[PDB]
Amino acid sequence: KKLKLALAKLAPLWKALALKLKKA
Repeated sequence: KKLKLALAKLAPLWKALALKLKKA
């Protein structure tokens, strides 16, 4: 919990790269 979910909060990096991963 207090090391990963507290890192970048919503982890924007894993949301931006997930955009393409969600497509192709």
